[PDB]
Amino acid sequence: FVNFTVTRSSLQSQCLNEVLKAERPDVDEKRSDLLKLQGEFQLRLRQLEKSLLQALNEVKGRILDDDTIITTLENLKREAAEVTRKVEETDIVMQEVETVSQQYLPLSTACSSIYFTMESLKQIHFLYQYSLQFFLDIYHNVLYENPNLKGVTDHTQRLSIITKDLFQVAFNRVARGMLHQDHITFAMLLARIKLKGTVGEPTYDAEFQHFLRGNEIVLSAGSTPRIQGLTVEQAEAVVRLSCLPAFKDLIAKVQADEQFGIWLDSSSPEQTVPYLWSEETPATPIGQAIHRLLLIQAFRPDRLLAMAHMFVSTNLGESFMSIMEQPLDLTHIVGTEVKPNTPVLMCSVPGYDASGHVEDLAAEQNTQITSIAIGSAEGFNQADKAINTAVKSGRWVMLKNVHLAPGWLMQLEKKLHSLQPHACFRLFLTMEINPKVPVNLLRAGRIFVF
Amino acid sequence: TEALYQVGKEFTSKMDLEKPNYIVPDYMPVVYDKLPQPPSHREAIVNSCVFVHQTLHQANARLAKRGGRTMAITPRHYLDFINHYANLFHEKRSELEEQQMHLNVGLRKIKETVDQVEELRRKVNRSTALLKSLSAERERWEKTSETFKNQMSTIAGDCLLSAAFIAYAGYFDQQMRQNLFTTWSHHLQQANIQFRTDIARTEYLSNADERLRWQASSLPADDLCTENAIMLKRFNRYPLIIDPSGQAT
Repeated sequence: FVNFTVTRSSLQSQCLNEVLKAERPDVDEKRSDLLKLQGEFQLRLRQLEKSLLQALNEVKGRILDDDTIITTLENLKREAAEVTRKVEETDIVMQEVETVSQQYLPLSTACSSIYFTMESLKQIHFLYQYSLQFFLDIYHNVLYENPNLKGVTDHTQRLSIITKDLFQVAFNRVARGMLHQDHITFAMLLARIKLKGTVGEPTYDAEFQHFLRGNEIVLSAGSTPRIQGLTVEQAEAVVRLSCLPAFKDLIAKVQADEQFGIWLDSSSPEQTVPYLWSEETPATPIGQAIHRLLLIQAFRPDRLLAMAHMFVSTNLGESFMSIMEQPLDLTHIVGTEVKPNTPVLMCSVPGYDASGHVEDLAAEQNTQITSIAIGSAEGFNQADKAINTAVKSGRWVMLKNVHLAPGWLMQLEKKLHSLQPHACFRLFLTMEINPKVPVNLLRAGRIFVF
Repeated sequence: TEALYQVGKEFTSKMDLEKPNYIVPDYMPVVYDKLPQPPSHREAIVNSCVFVHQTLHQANARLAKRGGRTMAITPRHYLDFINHYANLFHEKRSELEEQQMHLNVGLRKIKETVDQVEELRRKVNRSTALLKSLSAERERWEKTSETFKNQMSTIAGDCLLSAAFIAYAGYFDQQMRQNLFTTWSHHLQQANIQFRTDIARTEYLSNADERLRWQASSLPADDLCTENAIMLKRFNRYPLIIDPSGQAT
C-alpha cells in the first residue's frame, strides 16, 4: 500500500518546509547540508578522491610541475576539512534546527486547521468546494507577494505579520464566494483556530463546549422564575449556565443586581454587559469576551450575532471583516492571483443577475468580452468555438446562465483541465446557485457569491 | 509470536548478523520462549522483527479503535519485511565492502607514487609539499578506514528500520509513520542494537540521481511523496497507489 493522501500532519510538514525554505533560507540550507552529510557529502568526497587517483596515475608522480597534483590534493584537503567541520557540528546544527522548527510550528498547525476547516465546509453548503491547490495558492500569496513583508526583516515580527496576513487572506479569499449568514460562522471558526494558536491563553474548552451544546443539557427539574424580570425560559438558561463553574452564582448575582433589568431591556446590551462571571484572576480580553458571549447566550439571544462580531473583533483583530463591507473589487482578483486555468464561477442567488458586474469590469479594464448564452444548442457550439479561438488570442469569453446544462459544464471542466496557450485569457461562468452544477467545476474554479 | 520468531530466525540465518562485542541489555522481552536468557545479537534482531510485526498489529488495532479505517496485517507482510531486510542488508554491506577495497587499492597506488617520489628525489622544494600532502592524505585515508569500520557495526539496525518502513509503513499517514518508526527505534535502543541515530530514511534509501529523476518526472517534494517514491522503486509486492489526485499516476 502506497498512500499519497494528504492529511493534517502532511500539510503541517509541507507548510513547515515551505516556511523554513522562505523565511529562514540559511536554516533550510543547514537542513540540506545535514541530509547530504549522511548522503552526498561522503559521496562527492569519494568522487574527488577518485579524481585525485586518476590525476596521480596521469602525472606519474611528476616533480618538475608539482602544482598539477598539489592543487587537487589541497582541494581534497579543503573538502575533507569542510566535511570534518560539518560532522563535528552535527549536534549544534541539529539542535538549532529544532529550535527554529519549534518556532515555526504553530503556523503549520494553524495552516492545517484552516485548510481542513475549509475543506470540511462542504457540510454547510454545496457551493463551498475548495481544492488543496486553492489553499496552497493562498499560502504562496501570503509568503512571497505580501505587502506587509516588504520591509520587516527581524524574523520575529515577520512571523506575527505572516500569521495575521494568513488569517486575513484566507478569510478574504473564502468569504467572497460564501453566503453572508455564514461569514460570522467562518469568523468564529478562524477565531477559535487562532485562540488555539495563541500562547498564554487557556483553551476554554469547557466554555466553548457549553456555548455549543451544554445549554441543551437536561435541567427541567429546577426551573424557577427567579426575579419577575427574568422569564422562565431565561431562568432555565440561567440554570444551564449555572451548571458552568464560572457562572455558578448567577442567581444570587442577579438577585443582588438592581440594574440588571434595564440592561435586559437595552437596545444593544452587547455593547455594555454587566460583570457576572466570578473569577479571581482578571481574565484577558479573550476570556472576558467569551464569558460575555455565554452571558449573551443566556440573556437576550437576539444580540448573539452582535456579540459574536464583537468576539471576532477582539480575537482576530478589529475590522477583520471590514473587507467584506467594502464593495467587491474584482479587477485585482481577475487581473492577478487567478490562473487562466481557473474559471471565475459567477454564483448568484436566484432572482439576481451578475453579468453586469463583469461587463463593468471589462469596461474599467477596456477589454473585449465574447458574451454567449448557453440555452440553445447553437449556444453550446458557439461557446466551444469562442473558447477555441480565445485561447489562441486571450479574449475574455463570458458564458451566462450555464447551470441549465450540467453535462456541458462537466465537458468544460475536462477541457479546462487542459492547459491554455494564452495567459491573459479569462473565462467567466454566470450561473445560479443550483445543487446540480458540477462539483468538479466548483472545486476547479473561483466561486463568487452575489 | 513463536512462529514468527522461528521463521524470522530461519530466514535471517543466512545473513551475517553476529557481533561478539554486543552487550546484553535488560528487559526487552517480546518472545516468551527466547532460546537463551541472555540473547545473542541475531536472536535480538529476530526478536526486534517479531516486535515490529506485533506493534504493526497493535497500531492497526488502535487505529481501528480511534476512527476505524484499518487494513488487516497478514504473514505475507512479515515475509515481505524479512525479504526487504535481507536484500537491503546485502546491498548496503556489499557497497561498504566495495568502497573499503577501493580505498585499499588507492592506498597501495599512493604508496607506489611515494616510491616514485622517493626515487625522483635521489626538486626538493616541491618534494616537501608532496611529502606533507602525502602525510595529510595518509591520516585522512586511515580515518576513512576506521569510519568504514564503524559504519559496518551499525549496518544492521538501520537496515532493519529502513526495511520495516519500506514494507510495513504503507497506507499510514505521516504522523503514524513517524510514530511507528520511533517505536521501532525505541525498541532497538532498549535491545542495545547499534543503529544510526536519528537516521533520515529518504537519504539512506535513495540517491541524489534517483531523487533528481523523480522530481523531473513530476513528483512533489514533500517528504511523504519522497518516501512513497522510495517504496515505489524498492518494491517486492506490486504497488497499490491510493492517490486522491493523479499526481502519482
